[PDB]
Amino acid sequence: MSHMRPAFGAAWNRFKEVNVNVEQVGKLLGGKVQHNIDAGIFKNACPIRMSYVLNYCGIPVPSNSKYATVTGSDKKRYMFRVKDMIAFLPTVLGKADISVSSPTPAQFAGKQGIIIFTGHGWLDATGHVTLWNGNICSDDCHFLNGSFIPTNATFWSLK
Repeated sequence: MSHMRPAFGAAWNRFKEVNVNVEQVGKLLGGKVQHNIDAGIFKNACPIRMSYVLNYCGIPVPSNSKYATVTGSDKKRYMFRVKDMIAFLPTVLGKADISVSSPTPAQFAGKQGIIIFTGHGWLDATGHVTLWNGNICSDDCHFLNGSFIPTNATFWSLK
């Protein structure tokens, strides 16, 4: 069985709607998301953005012990840890079309879809989830960052 995936256009459009800095993202999504953003408890906009994209493209973020979630003023669930979004994606999209070490844009030429860049900073492993249109990311790509060294890119095509 194949898994349904969001249309690339719709995903790109919702993402555009939330492509601002974290505090502006809270100031937009309202509710407990905004509260935790203003408190300094949520500092990463990335999983919240991606939660908004998935929620409004018809993949509702679940109520599950595997994923840390709060609610926005829309009563929909939002993840706020990037590792959780990263784990969540294959469970709904199926296995990635591409996963490569030492990621460069050449490996994704002529492709469009959801892309996860993982790697490490000076102290911890981390990641970034975004959209890729064949030339740019919807916010920032992390190909071979501040001081973030990318070691993998994992990617699903969207139509």
